[PDB]
Amino acid sequence: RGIPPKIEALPSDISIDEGKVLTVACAFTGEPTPEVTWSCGGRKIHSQEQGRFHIENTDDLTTLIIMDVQKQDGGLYTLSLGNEFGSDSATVNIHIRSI
Amino acid sequence: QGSPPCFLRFPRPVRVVSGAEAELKCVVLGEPPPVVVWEKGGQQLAASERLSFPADGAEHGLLLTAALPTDAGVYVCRARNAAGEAYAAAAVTVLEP
Repeated sequence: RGIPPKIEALPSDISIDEGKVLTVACAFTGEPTPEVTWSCGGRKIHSQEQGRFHIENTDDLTTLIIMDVQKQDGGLYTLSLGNEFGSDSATVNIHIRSI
Repeated sequence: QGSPPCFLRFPRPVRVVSGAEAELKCVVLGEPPPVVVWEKGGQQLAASERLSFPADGAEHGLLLTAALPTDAGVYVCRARNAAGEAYAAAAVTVLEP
């Protein structure tokens, strides 16, 4: 039963045009089910941050949704997982196109 | 501008013996129906005699006729329509017979 968390695959780089909706989904494993943390700039992303960010988690999938994407939403995002038996982390670099 | 792309079914990893068929599979929704692509290393893949991308309505697939070790790695399913984009990655692991 003591199995550390594992982030399955996550794109390294993704792009979205300003003003559109971005969705990035990522599967994971772990026993017990891990706590999920998304962050950018060393700051946790919260539900309805700026009235636009959302995080929908299930027991094996985490989905980050950014509505009405704005130029300041860019950067290197980290997904981290933790449980009693270990941790995992991976990054996706989110690029906002002004075009 | 309609409804942005999302995953009804998410592409799970595939662990496959060298020489076996492998397929990554998902079901993408959105309005208009999203154009889907599969990329590897940030490059859009091209159909060939060993790699195909069967599409049927919301179902999109990445099908390898006979997996080889060099097929291992992370693949990205990128869905786009007018309202937005959705991204899901999945890993192919190829095992020795």
